[PDB]
Amino acid sequence: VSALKRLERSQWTDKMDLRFGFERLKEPGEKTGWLINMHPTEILDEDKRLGSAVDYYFIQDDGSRFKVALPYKPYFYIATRKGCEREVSSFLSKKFQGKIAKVETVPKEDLDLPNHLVGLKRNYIRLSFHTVEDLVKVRKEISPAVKKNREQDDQLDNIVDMREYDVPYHIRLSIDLKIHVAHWYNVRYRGNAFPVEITRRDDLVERPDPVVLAFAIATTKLPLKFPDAETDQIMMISYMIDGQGYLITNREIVSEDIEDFEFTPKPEYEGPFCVFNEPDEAHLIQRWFEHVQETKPTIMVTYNGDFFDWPFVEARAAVHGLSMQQEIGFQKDSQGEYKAPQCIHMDCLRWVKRDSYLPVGSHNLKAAAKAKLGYDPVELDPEDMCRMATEQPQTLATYSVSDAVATYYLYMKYVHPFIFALCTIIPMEPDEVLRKGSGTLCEALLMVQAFHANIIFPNKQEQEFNKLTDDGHVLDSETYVGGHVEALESGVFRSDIPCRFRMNPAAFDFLLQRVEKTLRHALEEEEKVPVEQVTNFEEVCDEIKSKLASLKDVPSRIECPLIYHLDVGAMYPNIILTNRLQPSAMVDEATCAACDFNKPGANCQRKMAWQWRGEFMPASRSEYHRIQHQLESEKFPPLFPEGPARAFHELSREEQAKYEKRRLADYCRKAYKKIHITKVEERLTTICQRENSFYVDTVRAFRDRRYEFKGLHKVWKKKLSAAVEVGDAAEVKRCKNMEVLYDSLQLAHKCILNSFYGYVMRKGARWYSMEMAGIVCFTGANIITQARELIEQIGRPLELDTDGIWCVLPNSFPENFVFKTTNVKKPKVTISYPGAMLNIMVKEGFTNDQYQELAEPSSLTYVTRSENSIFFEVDGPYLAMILPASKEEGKKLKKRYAVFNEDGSLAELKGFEVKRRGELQLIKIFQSSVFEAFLKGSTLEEVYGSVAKVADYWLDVLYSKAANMPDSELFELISENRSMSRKLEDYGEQKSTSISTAKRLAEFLGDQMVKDAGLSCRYIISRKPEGSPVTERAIPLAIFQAEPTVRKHFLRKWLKSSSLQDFDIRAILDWDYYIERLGSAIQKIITIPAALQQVKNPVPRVKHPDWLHKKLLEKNDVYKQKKISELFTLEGRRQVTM
Amino acid sequence: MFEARLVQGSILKKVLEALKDLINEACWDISSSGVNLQSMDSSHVSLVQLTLRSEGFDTYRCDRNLAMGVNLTSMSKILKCAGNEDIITLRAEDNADTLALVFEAPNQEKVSDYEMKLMDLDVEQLGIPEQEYSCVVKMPSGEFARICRDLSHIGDAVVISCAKDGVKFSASGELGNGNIKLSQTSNVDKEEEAVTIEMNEPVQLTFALRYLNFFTKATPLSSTVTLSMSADVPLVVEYKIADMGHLKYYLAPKIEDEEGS
Amino acid sequence: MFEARLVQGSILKKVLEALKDLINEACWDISSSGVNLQSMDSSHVSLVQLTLRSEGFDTYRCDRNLAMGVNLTSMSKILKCAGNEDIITLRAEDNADTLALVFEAPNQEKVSDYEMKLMDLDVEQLGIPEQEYSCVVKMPSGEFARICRDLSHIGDAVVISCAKDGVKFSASGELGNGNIKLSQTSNVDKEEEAVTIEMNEPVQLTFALRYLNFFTKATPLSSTVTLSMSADVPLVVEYKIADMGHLKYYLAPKIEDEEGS
Amino acid sequence: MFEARLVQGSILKKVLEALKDLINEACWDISSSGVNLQSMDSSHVSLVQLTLRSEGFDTYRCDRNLAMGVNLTSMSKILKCAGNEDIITLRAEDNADTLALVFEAPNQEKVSDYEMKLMDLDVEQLGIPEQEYSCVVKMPSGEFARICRDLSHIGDAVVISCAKDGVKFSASGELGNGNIKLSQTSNVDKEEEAVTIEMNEPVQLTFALRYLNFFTKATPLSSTVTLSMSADVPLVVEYKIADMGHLKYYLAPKIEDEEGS
DNA sequence: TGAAAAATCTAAAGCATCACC
DNA sequence: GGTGATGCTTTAGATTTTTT
Ligand code: SF4
Repeated sequence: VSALKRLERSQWTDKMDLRFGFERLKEPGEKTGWLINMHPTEILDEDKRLGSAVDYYFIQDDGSRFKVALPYKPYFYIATRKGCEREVSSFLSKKFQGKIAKVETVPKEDLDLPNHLVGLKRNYIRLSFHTVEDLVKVRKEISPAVKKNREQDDQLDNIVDMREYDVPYHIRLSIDLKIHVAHWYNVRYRGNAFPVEITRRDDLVERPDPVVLAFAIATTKLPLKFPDAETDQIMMISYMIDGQGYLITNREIVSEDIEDFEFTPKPEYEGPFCVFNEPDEAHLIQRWFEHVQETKPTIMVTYNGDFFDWPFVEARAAVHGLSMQQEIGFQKDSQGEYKAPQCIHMDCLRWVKRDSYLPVGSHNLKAAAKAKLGYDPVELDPEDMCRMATEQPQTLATYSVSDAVATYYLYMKYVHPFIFALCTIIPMEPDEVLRKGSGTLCEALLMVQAFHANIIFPNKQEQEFNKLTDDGHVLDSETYVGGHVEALESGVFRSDIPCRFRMNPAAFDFLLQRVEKTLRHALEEEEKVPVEQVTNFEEVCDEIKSKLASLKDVPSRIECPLIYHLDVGAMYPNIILTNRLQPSAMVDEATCAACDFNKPGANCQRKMAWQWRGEFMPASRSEYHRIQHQLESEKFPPLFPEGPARAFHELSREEQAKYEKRRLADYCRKAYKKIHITKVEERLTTICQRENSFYVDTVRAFRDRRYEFKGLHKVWKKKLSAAVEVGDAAEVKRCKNMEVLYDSLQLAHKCILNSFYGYVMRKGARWYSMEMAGIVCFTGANIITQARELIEQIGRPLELDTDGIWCVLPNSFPENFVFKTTNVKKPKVTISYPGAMLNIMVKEGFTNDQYQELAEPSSLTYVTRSENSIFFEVDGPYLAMILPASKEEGKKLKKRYAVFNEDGSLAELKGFEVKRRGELQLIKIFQSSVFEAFLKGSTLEEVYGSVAKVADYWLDVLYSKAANMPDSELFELISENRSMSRKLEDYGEQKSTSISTAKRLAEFLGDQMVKDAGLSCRYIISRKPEGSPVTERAIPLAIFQAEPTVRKHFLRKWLKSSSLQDFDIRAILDWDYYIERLGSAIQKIITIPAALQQVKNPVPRVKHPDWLHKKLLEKNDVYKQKKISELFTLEGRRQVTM
Repeated sequence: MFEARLVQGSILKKVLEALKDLINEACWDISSSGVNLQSMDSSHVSLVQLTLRSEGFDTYRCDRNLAMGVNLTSMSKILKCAGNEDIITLRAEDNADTLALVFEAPNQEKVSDYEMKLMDLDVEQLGIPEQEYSCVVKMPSGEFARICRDLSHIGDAVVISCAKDGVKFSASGELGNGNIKLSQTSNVDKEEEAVTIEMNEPVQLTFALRYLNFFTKATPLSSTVTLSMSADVPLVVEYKIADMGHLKYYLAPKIEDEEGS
Repeated sequence: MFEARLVQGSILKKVLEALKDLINEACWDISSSGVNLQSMDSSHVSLVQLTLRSEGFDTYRCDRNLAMGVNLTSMSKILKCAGNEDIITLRAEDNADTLALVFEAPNQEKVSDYEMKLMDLDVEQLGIPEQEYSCVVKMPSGEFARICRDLSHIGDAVVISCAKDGVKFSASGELGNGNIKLSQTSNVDKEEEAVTIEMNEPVQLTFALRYLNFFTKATPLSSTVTLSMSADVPLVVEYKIADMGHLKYYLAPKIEDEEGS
Repeated sequence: MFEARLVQGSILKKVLEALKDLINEACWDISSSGVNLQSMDSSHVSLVQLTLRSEGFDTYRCDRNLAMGVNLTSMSKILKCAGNEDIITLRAEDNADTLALVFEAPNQEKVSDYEMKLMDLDVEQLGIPEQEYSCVVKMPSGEFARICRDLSHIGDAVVISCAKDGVKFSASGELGNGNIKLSQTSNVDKEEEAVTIEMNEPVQLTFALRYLNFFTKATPLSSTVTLSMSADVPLVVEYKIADMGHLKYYLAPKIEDEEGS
């Protein structure tokens, strides 16, 4: 970018800063502030030299706002050979005069240096510039030639490798100066020549309320297409400012005026309104823009406004004589986002998508409103509102302002404290934090922690294409072992029905021999309470001995089961803390030998294995050499259109790797008859326990901080309850603010702790190790598998999860105990026995003993300790657990179950109400109804009879006709809505069904539905064109409400029939495919699990699959089989030898 | 050192394709009196008895008793190469773990020796007791194979009954049931395709036709086969082969549990 | 009490082999005139009529008009079990839900009686009147099946012409196309190979070639076929089955309604 | 007006079914001396050279060197789809991109013509050289097909070695290793069971069995197959299409350059 | 931001059938 | 009457999209 344009760019953003309540601080004085935004701009200094800087925007507690510019000269580090640092530094100084300003040698601790523990540091060279474009220029000048030279293994060749080129500028400032969003500051100024100084203030923490805005768009459209920015008109913008609502309405489309109306969904929520009616759209946009000018906000909020609101309004401002930049300040960036120089843009969809932990298909609105806010906003589909806007505007206004208030309170209650709790520890702007994924958040935390430890940052690694494992066999997958997610058995397990069990007396003898030790460990480690002052220890030991013996003497019982959730909370961070794994600590034997700590009898090594899965071509290395040599004298089509001929040597790595992979794949798919080979081998690697602990130290710090903030959140929550029991406005406000702050910090720490494990496996990460994820996942698999071996011995497990076990235990097996304790602070102690049992199992199995830490760096003395935070926390006895079954042998449904709370509500329900893709709206209401009504019953037969009876409703309605009940809601009872993003033309290669019904509807009304994208795709499947697959029998409902002669003609033409005279909608539909769908659902949910648990068919209208039918015939028959082992007497045993 | 030679190479192909489907790993017992097989299937429902006496082979010699374990599926897979006529020679060594198969052309043009490396295994070997069987019937292999493949399509249970007029093959299932009665052929010129029965006590006892179909594919071994049964004992199906030896299969019955009343 | 017998029972096996895939459910009709079947196929696009008169069975007894409840894919499994020279002796008692057919070996040594349970259904019956048709071709059955398989390999539809020079079988697909001419043969008097065509006027009409090749599998039951075809009339694919009955096929023509006109 | 009538159609169907799964699409060069096919396969390691001379055709008429680009799958399914005993004929237009075929039955009963489109492609005709080969062997097609399917069925690579005693085919694998040796005979006056050896210089080289199976799929084309190899020159699996043309094959040596261990 | 559920193409393997010595 | 061989059927595996 030319300076002769960026100078007026910076002048323009300075003007816009001046006209939105911000002012650059010029008077030398100290004033408090609150950082809310960073923006890398340009600041001309006092000596007419171009200088890049940052723009720290602040607000204050009184309403006044300002900003401060910090000029910090950017830099990166380069590393050169020993004995040549000063020469290359002087050569760069005398080669880029005017670009390079200051260069010096700086010692910093490389993290992968050989023999680095005793104090070796590699001398680095840091060069500083004035502007960011000079960084880009010198980087593009020096990087590619030198990285090719290094990977191959004039005086610029003496350098080897540079670091943190990819770090953005504002992140670099936020690291070097410790300037995080949502903190109070004392900014002091002296003059232009004197650099400005900033200090952090911590004696107060109370967050102010920035001026906030939240608007939503409702628009009409031509029927059944995606709305465009030129055919229809905006008619109602509804926006919220600090709990007060304003609505601006275009009077051309709506019918009459609008009056003020209260809109409160619940007494907690406030919906006041002062509506305003305007003549035309230009006056609406002018009034809205001027009202934004009047309010002058720093933060504002849209719900999916990046892709639906702002491009639309920007296009219409551009067409109707304005330009969107110079009046508000929002514009399109190269990355397709909408940032403002003065305002921060929030998108609630990104938060729901990334951190809300909702099901994937419930990411859109009304779902985060019924799940998080607690109420269902008033809705109507976009097809109806176009016609609704003509006659009455009450429903349209209600929907628009309901969307506005839902967006506003969804942001303010949850998203705002959460994101402004992340930004206290993340060194990025709030929109930067909310925009991109958890990977860069964790990367920024490791960035700041590595900078406090003075550690160089590794480059984002090159994604090495076509890697060779041992004897060639180039890979298309480099993966660790998948998670062990299964469902051991299917059916119902309620806490009232009797259930079968199979004890092992040896297991109960083992459990009996050590009850005292398990209670020792439970009292000493779980609560850090010394055991020598509890009084009723003998009584509870006698009680548990009596229960265990009375259950032992009959190792076969049918009693009521107690469902437990033996899971380990924060399991993967617990593993990485206990085993002390760091992504640059695990080192193979090829370098530990060069390490001087390779002494026999030491504990620098810990061995853990993992299952590496590798999928590759069967072509050997020689085949790869032949194919790369043969791919040397051929032409390729140009990458750009109308380009010249492209040879092989000048091709980029990506395209040549793709083409060579395609050539190998085509050579393989005809020659070696096996395209892919998946090979799993055990790999064992050494994890150095003697490392500069910043990673695991960070994880430990976040876990301790999370527990501390949970404690402070609980104590401030009981302060909140006392405060609402006394009722004074100031103190309830203060305690509410502090409680929300502590809760948001708690959730932020929990999210970061959950994302540490997910970060390291991600491609391109600075600290990349697939061995990390493999080792931690395999250790978790080992813990889970020993847990399920023990639960198999003592009871029965039900579901297999990455960090949880579900199980049923006999009711006579002990559950929990109460202890009398002489401690005045902790007089009552409760311990659940299965938790203690699993805890002592993992204590004797998985405790690290080589867990070593620094003591003092001067004498190199290392204190060896032993820690194990792996804890099976348990959940209460649930009322029921449901495992629906699959339809095929060998494959069992993974993470598809339902758990019920004690009171009869829903505890968990996963894998069913996700609606990941478009569904039929024919199985969701069925499964919801059966789960709701499923609880009533006494035995297995009674509960299956009840669920069969409630399923007979849907089976009778779908299998028979609609009958007496009205036909109004039947169309939406079966209709499935589908949509596509691109045009109809570029999808013409495939057939599918969506473009097929798009073409079917194109021949009805016109070709205008082809030139656009995203239309209605109703799927009422027809019957009478039999033999044709469903892809051709897809007709929409647009022809049902059309003209009668037109629909007669098109029903005769489309479905290749002419003689038939019945054109009713109650005959066109194919009841057989609908019954097949509902029956497949009922096989998944009810009938197959009923047949698995030794119970006959609950409903006789559904036919079992062939495998289950033949299993039931061979089982129910009194003729099972006989063997030969007992029918003939065994002779003996001998084995074949050499 | 072990040497064997068959004047007719078709019988080795036929025994390998007969024992291909039932088991996967076998254990040849090689003796100077003959070679035998007592391997056991993975389902533990059927056992294979094999006898091939020494005097059938053109050349046969054994220095001592040898026990080697071969992958029988791959054994039949490699033997399917050899033609229906070529001379098959077996060569083994007491200091080697590789069994050799030399094939000889009828008109002395081609030789084809193959090397198969064996493996160790742990299998059960079960002693078979000898008892007199109540009902004995011989039957041509073709029509018994047709009967078995016929009744396989009805259901999964076959009932073997011996009445005064002859043997009766029942089979029930979801498709109803179906019966096959056979009579006594006395005024027949040749007993190779004929049937004859002898009785001690009538008995009804059921078998599963999956393993019986597995036994069915030994039909080309010889045109005749004898099956016999008694109270709570398996069948003995003797596919005796041209005085080289015989081959037998044992299939578990089940006692008639009470279901009628 | 109803029963029947057939000296050459392979024709029943062959017609069930033909009908096992076109029809899944059909209600048999048993009358004093003989056996006849009237039903609609699975896709409801073609209705088949079968007729074997009383003289086809050497021993026929039918005292009342009664109808079976046979499903075809079930007893097609148990009718294919016979040999090509067996004897079929069907039997059915009036109050029984299940009919039993007894098999007889060609040289009379064994009996194989199988009974198949029936579900009672009710399907509407329609009587297509006889009409004189414009064209009737005396095409050999083998050549008709060959040309159907030939044309079905290119495209999904075929048009049939009967010009004054012969009949024209042409099909056009997305990949290729072509036309086949069958010239009249009068130099050879044998009807097994020569063709004679009834000539009234040329007719162009499109049929579902996929379904035509679907039910061309009935070929070996008759030596020659006759295609009776009229304008906007379903074609009558006649098979003179053995020497006593006929196999009536009616496939409804399809008409394309293109949007160009 | 490219016309090529040949009184037999079986040989063209066989030589076209030879290129079923080997070359998906190729260029059909027409010249006054006949038709040629030079084409690289999808994996770009083997070669095909088919020549059908003009004099071998019954009647032949060409006017100008014209090259087509029809894919092998479409024309192969078209030609194999029709009959085999009939008479083939070619028909083409000067500027059109469509070939035509004529199937005239020898008994003057029916005619059958199909015509299909093509795709335009003008890949360079590789100027392969002809060199004197180290050894030449002539053996019947049947036993060569047998041993190739053998060694693809038992292993992956074959070492073909030629000496004075004949030729050997040593194949190894994860299951074992064996070889097949053939000896020349001269007392047999017919070549249907006789093999011949040309001995100039012995050579050992390793090939792949998938390509050998793909080539020797063309076994009904000729009763004899001739092989020739050198130190680094590929094989020549030459075929003799009656007395009308020849179809060759080439395989680059399987270099392995393995570590010496 | 992806990546795996489901549909759809696709080739290998077994089976009854076809003509000949 | 057996037997090499082939069209037909089945069945497991490769492929491909989207969720806006
Ligand atoms: S594992 Fe031991 S030898 Fe290897 S780097 Fe660590 S301390 Fe040094």
